[PDB]
Amino acid sequence: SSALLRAAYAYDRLRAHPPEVAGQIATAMASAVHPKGEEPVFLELGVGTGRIALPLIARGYRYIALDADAAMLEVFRQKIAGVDRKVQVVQADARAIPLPDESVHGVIVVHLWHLVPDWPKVLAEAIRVLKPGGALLEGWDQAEASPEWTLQERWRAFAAEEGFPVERGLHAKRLKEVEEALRRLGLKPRTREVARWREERTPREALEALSERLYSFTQGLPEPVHARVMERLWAWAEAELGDLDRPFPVEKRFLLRVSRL
Ligand SMILES: C[S@@+](CC[C@H](N)C(=O)[O-])C[C@H]1O[C@@H](n2cnc3c(N)ncnc32)[C@H](O)[C@@H]1O
Repeated sequence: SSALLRAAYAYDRLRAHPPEVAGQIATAMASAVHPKGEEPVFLELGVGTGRIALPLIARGYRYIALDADAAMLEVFRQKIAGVDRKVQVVQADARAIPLPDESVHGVIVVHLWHLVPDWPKVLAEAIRVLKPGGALLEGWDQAEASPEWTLQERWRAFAAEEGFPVERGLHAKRLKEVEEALRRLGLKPRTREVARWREERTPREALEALSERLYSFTQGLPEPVHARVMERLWAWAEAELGDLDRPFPVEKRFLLRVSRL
């Protein structure tokens, strides 16, 4: 409970985008919405803590924030305190959006497909609620190789050594499957890199992100197995990664794929 809420805030701090980057992304998303004269309303499926939503909410756009997770929405509610007059919070499943047909102008989806086996049901709901001329706005972060990549690969290796090998490349495969559906559905997906930057991260911060299972790929392992892997990984890092508090750069990019009805 308090534990679930802390994990939610932890997720928010780990995935936060630098202010300039948040701004670049929000501008690209707002530019893609074409409301013929109406006040544009955005719907985000899997809004989480509101990492993607706040930048837009802050600029005054009507926003419907949908998520199945109560703890994530509790953080979202606190994050938008004082700037929530045009926000509607919704606790529901993206496979059954409680909104009318043709009721929104843009539907935002960032880091959700890989968590939904029957994602085509979500895509169909997004299309159902989008108004003619509406846009599906998919976004995702990408990272280049760094010591964080080395740590994550070491985690994967240790997991396999414990007898629990983990799946690789689900987000990317899922993303391709969705593009296949978007083409087929006549939504003409257009992808563009909307932000590229380098941020600092220390070996210790990367280890803590793994410890707290803040990455979906670390969530499959039984918790005690992850606990054993983390003890191994902290010791390995202390022996092989030098000053655990020395920052290293991590180059990232954010891609936006816009499809239109
Ligand atoms: C990986 S997070 C990303 C949140 C936010 N979009 C961001 O980019 O920071 C995934 C979110 O989707 C939610 N979620 C997963 N499956 C869902 C579903 N079926 N319906 C609604 N929300 C779902 C999770 O609870 C979580 O908040």
